[PDB]
Amino acid sequence: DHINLKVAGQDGSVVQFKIKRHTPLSKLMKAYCERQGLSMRQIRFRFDGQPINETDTPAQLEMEDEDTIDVFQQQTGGVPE
Amino acid sequence: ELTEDMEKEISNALGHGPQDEILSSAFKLRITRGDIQTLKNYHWLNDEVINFYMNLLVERNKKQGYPALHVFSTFFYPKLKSGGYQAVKRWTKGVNLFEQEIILVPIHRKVHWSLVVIDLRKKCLKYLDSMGQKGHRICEILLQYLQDESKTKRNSDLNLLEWTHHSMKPHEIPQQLNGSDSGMFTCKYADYISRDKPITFTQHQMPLFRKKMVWEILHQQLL
Repeated sequence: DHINLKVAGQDGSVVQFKIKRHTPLSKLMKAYCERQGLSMRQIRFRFDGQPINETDTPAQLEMEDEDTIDVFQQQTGGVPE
Repeated sequence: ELTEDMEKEISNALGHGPQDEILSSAFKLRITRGDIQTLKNYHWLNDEVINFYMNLLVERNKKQGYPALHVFSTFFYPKLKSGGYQAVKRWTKGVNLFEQEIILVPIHRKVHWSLVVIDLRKKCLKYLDSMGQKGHRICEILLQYLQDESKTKRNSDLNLLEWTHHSMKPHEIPQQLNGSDSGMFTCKYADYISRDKPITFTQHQMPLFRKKMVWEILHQQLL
């Protein structure tokens, strides 16, 4: 069947996607990167604070319709200004 | 204490090779050679290394009988400070915070790492920073978060009069003497506090700690 996920970045963008509940999220993630001009290495996909694997499936993660996937940038730190 | 083979293994992980090579997998995280290299001397640790180590502390505590620990993601705080309880409400699916004893909140400041400790057993917050920065307001936000978690997940408001939050005195907790070990201090603070141990380390140990952390991550075993 078909479900609709929303990918929300830290910049307030939201990208709609349609995938079958049994499709591994890899293609969605890769597509997101391409459209947003991002690099996989530098970002982080999270569903309710938990990391998502390309092999994960909307079903295995128990995602409902109109659920949101959060995208984060990497964080680095050594000293404050 | 660090075998010649442990060193040979650490040296191999920090050495030359592709960025993307995966060297350790657990907790749905994949630590690549590029992540592991942020553990080189003078390098700034990234979120992957910290979240991973934090997850190891939780496991270590369960195994060695230390207090029930719960660690939030390095992404929790920023998400909270920007979208409030609603943005991070579901980040606690099927886990009751209050059944825990020590809660750790890693805090990422634009280019600096920090730590907040919530001790449910004493109902008190504590902000820890290796460069003496202030965090009274960070704890307030976190405390308000607990309140909302309590009323929203177990219909009952906290009695804020019982909670107290004191910021650590730069003369009590060790401070960093250089420009790159804040991430390391954050992890070692969390480590000692997870074991109810007095923070007695100094900037002098950081180099060995860095070496040991790469071994600990590859082997998913603390030393």
